[PDB]
Amino acid sequence: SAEDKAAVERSKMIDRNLREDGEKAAREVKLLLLGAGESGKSTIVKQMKTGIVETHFTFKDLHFKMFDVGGQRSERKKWIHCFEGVTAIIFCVALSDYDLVLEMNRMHESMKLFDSICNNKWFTDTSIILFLNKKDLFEEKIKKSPLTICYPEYAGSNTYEEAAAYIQCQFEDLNKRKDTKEIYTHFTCATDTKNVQFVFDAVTDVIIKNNLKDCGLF
Amino acid sequence: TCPMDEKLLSTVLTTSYSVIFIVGLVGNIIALYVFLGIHRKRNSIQIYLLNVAIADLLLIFCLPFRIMYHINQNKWTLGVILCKVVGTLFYMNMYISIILLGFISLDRYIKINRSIQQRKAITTKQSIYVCCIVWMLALGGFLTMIILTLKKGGHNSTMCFHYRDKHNAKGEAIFNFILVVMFWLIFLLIILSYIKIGKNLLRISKRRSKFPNSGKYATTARNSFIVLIIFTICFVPYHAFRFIYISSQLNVSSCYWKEIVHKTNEIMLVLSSFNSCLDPVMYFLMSSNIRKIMCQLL
Amino acid sequence: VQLVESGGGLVQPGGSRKLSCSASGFAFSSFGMHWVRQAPEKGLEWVAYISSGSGTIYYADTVKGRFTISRDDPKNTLFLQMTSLRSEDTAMYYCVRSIYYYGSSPFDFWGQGTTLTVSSSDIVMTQATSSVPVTPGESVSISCRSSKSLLHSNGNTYLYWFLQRPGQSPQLLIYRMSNLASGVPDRFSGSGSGTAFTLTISRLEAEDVGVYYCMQHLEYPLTFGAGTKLEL
Amino acid sequence: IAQARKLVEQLKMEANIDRIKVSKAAADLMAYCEAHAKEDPLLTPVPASENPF
Amino acid sequence: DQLRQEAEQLKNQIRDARKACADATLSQITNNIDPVGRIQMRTRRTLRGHLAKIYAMHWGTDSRLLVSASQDGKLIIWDSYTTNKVHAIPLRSSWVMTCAYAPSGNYVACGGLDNICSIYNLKTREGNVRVSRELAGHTGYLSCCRFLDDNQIVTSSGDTTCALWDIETGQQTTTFTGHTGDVMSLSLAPDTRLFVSGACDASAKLWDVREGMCRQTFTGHESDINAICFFPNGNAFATGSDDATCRLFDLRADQELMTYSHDNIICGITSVSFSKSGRLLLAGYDDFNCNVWDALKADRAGVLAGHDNRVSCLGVTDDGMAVATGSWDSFLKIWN
Ligand SMILES: CCCCCCCC/C=C\CCCCCCCC(=O)OC[C@@H](COCC)OP(=O)(O)OC[C@H](N)C(=O)O
Repeated sequence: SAEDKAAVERSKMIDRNLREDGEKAAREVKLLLLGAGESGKSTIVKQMKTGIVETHFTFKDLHFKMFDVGGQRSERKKWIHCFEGVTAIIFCVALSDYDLVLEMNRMHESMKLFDSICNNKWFTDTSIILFLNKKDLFEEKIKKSPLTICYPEYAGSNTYEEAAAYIQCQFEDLNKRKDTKEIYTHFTCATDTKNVQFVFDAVTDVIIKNNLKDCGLF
Repeated sequence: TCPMDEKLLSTVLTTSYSVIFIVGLVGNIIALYVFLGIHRKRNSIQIYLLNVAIADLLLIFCLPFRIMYHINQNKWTLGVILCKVVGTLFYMNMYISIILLGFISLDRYIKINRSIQQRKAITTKQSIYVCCIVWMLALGGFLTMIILTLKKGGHNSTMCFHYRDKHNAKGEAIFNFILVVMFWLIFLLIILSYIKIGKNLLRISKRRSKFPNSGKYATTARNSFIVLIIFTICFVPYHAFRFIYISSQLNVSSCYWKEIVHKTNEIMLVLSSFNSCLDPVMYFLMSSNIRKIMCQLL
Repeated sequence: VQLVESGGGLVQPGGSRKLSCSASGFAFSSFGMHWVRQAPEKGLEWVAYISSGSGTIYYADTVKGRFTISRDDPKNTLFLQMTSLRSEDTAMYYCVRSIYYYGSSPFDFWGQGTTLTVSSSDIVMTQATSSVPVTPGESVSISCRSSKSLLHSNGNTYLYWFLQRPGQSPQLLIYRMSNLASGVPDRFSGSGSGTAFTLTISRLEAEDVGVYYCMQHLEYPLTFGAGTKLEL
Repeated sequence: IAQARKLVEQLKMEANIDRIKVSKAAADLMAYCEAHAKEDPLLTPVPASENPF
Repeated sequence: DQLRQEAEQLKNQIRDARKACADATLSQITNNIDPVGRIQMRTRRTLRGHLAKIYAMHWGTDSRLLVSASQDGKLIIWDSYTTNKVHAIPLRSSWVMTCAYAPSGNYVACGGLDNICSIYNLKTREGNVRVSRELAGHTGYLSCCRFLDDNQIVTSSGDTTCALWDIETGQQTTTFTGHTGDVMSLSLAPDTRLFVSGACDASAKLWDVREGMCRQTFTGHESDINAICFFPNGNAFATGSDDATCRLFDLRADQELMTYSHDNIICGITSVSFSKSGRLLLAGYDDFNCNVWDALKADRAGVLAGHDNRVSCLGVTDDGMAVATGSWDSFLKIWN
C-alpha cells in the first residue's frame, strides 16, 4: 500500500498543479475575432500588436487572447461551440463595401453573417464589440456614390455622419436579444490607438456586468 | 408580579407573527427551491443566501409555537422543556441570519469593488466551510445556554416568553451584552460595505466611458442602498434598546418601568423577525434572472 | 540520466558531514529520492526516502533522528545531512530515484555513490546461499524467502530484484515478479508466491556474474536480502 | 471530360461487390451475441467479489 | 451533360439491386429472443480535475487506464480503479476535439482545431511526457485519431479527407479521399485491416488501410454523422447523427439493418459505443444523458442519469467491465 499511497500523493500534486493552472487561465480575457474576410481584420490584428491563430497582448495589466479563426474554410456549425464562454466577440465590418460586390453586395453578406453570429444558439450571454472599418474611404466614396445604391429605403443626405449612424442602427436592429446582451459599436481610427482602448473598456464593462449578475444585486 | 392589561397586544403580536409565518413560509420555500432546483451551480453568495433561507425557515417554523402562548390564554400549557427550546431556538435563527447577512455583504465588497477580473469561483469551497463553522458554533451556544438554564436554573413556572429578570443567572445577562455588541460590529461591516459599493458604482456611472447599458449601474447603485436600508430599519431599533433592556435585568426597578420595557421588546421582535421573511423577497426582486421569471410567469 | 554524489571521505566519529546528490538528465522534481547504503561486503541497507515535493519523508529505524533529508527541486540536487557518525556508518552511499504511478519502475536508476569511512515489525528476507559456481550457457536459479506475505490485496506483490556487478552500482532487474526493467535482457525471469521468490536465468553469459539482492517495498522501512554472489 | 470520371469509376467499382443477404448476415450477429452473452458484465450483473469498481 | 446521367443511372441500378435483395428486417428474425428488461447502472467512480468541456476520451488496452481531452488544454491519464491522475500533459493548442490511446500503452496522440495531431511518448527515460512528433498536412479541423500500432495512426479531418500516417517518418503515407463533407468520426476494425468513417455529407464509407480504395458506402442519415463505431466482430457498425437516429449497418449486407430512434428523443447523438457481447449499444446524446439501447430490439433498456451538461464521449473497456462517460460539465463518470 506504500506504492498506492505514493501514487495518491503524486495525484494530489498533479491536481494542485491543474488547480493553479486554472487559476492562471481564469484571469485572462478571451476574444473571438470574426468578420467577412475582406473587412480589414488584418489592420485590427496589427493594431493590437494554418488553422486557428492566437494573438496575445497585455494592456493596462490585463492579458488578452484573441482567436482569429477566419481561415478555417469549414462549416461554422461544427466548431463554433468550442468558443462558448469567451469574454467577447470582436466583430469587424468594412464600411467601404456598401456598394462593392463579391450577385449581391458584400455589406448585405456581412449583415447576414452578423445576424447569424449574434443570434447563434451558443452565444446568449456573450457580448459583441463591433468595429467599422474604412472610415476615410467610406467618407470619400459617398461623395459620388449615393447610399441609395445599397439601401433603397434610406432617406438622408450623402454625409458621413448620417450614413454612419444609419449603418450602426441597421446593425443594431438585427439583434433581438436586446435585454441580455448588447452590441458595442465603434468606428475605427488609425493614429489614435483607440481601438484597443475601446476593446478594453467594453471587456471591462462585460466583466463588471458578470460580477454584478453573479452577486445577485443586479 | 405586576400583570397589567396585555389582551390587545396579544392580538397584534399573534397576528403580526402569523403574517410573517404565511409570508415567510412561502418566501423561503420558493427561495429554497431556486437555490438547489434551478441553480445547479452555486456561488459563494448563492451558498450564503442558501443558508439564510434554511436558517430563517426554522424561524417561521418557530412562529406557530410562539403564537400558541399569546392567543389561547397568555399561559404556557406545555412543559418548561419546550418553552426553553422554542424560546432559544428562535433567537438562534435571528443571530445566524445576521452573521450570514454580514458574510453576504463582505463578499459583495470583495467581488465588486476590489475584484479585478474574477476569483475563479474557488470561494464556494471555503463558503461551505464558513457556513458549517457558523452553524456548528451557533449550535454550541444554543445547547450551552439551554442546559445551564433547564438544569442549573431553579426558577420555572407555567408561563413562557414573559418578562423574567436575570438576577438568578447573571450569565445570560452578561452573555446578551456580549451578544449585542458583536451585532453592532457586524452592522458596521454591512453599512461600511453597501455604502462603499454604492459609492464605487456611483462613480462608474459618472464616468460613462461607454454608452451601452450604463443605466444598470445606477440601478445596482440604488439596490446596494435598498437592501442596506431594510436591514437598518429592521434590526437597529431592536439592538439599540437592548442595552437598556439588559440593564433593567441587573438592577431593581418599579413594575411600570418593567412593563413598558417588556411592552416594547415584543414589538421590536416583530420588526426583527420581519426581515427574515422579507430577505427571500429581496433576492427575488434584486436579481435580474429571478425578476424576469417572476414577472413573465405573472 | 546521471546521478552524481558528493560529500564522502574520511571523518572522525561524532563529527558532521553532508552528502550531496546532483541530478542532471531527467525531471528531478517529479521523482521521489531514496538514500541507500552498502557496508563493506555486507549488503544493502535503506537509509532514507523523500517524496516528490518533500510531501512525505521516511527514515530507517536504525538512524531515525540522526540524519536530515533535504531536497532542492529548483537546482535538481539532493541532500543528506549527518549529525552523529558511529563506526557502523562506514559505507558506500547510493542516491536512487523512484517514480510511483500505475506501472512505473520505482528503482530504475541507481547513482554511482560515494564512500564514507569513520575511524574506529520489519519484514526479513533471506537467501539460502552465498557462492554458486556455474558455467556460461547453464541456466541458474536463485531464490529467497520472506516472513510476511508481500502479496497485497491489490493483486500485485511488491518484490524487487537488483544486480550488482563487481566494481559497479546496482542495476534494477525485476520490480514485481515478471515485469522486466527497461534495458534488461529477456533471459532474466522471475516468479514466486507469497514469501517464496525465485529468479531464473537462461543461457547465462560471463557478463551476468555479480551479486543478486531481493528487496521488499510493501511498507516502510525497506529491507534488503543478504545478497548472493555468483562465481565464474 | 474528366471532372467526374473518378466518381463514376468509384461507383462502378462499388457495383461488382459480393452481396450477402440480410438473413445470412443478421444471423451472424445473433450467433455472436448468443456465444459471448455470458462474458459481458453489462448484459448480466457481475458479483462484487470480482468487480473492480 | 453526360457524367451526371451516368452517375444517376448507376445509383439507380445499385439502389434497385440492394432493395430487391432485402429479405427481411433484423427485428423480423430477432423478435423471438427474449429481451433484457431493465439494466440498472450506477456511477461507481467519478473523476474530477478538468476545468472545461471534455471533448474526447479513450480507454487503455488494459481496461484500467484512461485518457481525457478537455478544452483547457489538458491531457490527463486516469487510474480508473483508484481515480488517480497518472499523467497531466499540457497541450500546445487548447482547441482539442479528439484523441486516443495507443494499443500498446506507450503513446498518446492528441490534437484538434490547430490542424496538428501531436504524438506523446509516455515511457521516457527523462521521467515526463514529451512530444514525439507533430503530424502536419491536414487543412481542416481534426477528429478521431486512431493508432494501428506503435508507428502508424489514421486520422480524420474537416477537409473532407482521412489519412494514414507513418509516425517514424512523419509523412502522410496514404490518403483517403471521396467525402463530400467534413468527416467527423472513424472507427478502426478489430483486425486493423479496415475502418469506417462518417462525414457531414450524411454518409458512411468503408475504407481499406493498405490500398486506400473506397470499398463501400452507406446512406440513410439526413444530417451530419458525428459518432460511429464497429461491432465487436468487425462485420457491422453503428452510426449516430444529429437527426436523433442511430443506425446499425452490416458490411456484407451493404444496407441498413436497424434504426434506433424514438419519438421522445429530439436532439441528435454525440457518441456511440458498443458492449463487449455485441448486444448493448450505448449512445451519448446531446441533451444531457446517454441511452443504453438493445442492439437487437431497438429498445432503450437503461439510461445513464448524470452529466448536468451535454455528454460528448463514451468508452467501453476491452474486457467489457465498465463504461466511462465524459460530458461538457468537466466530469468523467464510470458506470458499472
Ligand atoms: C463568536 C461568538 C459568537 C456567539 C454567538 C453565536 C450565535 C448565537 C449563539 C449563542 C447565543 C445564546 C444565547 C442567546 C440568547 C439571546 C436572548 C436571550 O437572552 O434569551 C433568553 C431567553 C430565556 O432563556 C432562559 C432564561 O428568553 P425567552 O424566555 O426566550 O424570551 C424572554 C422575553 N420574551 C425576551 O426575549 O425578552
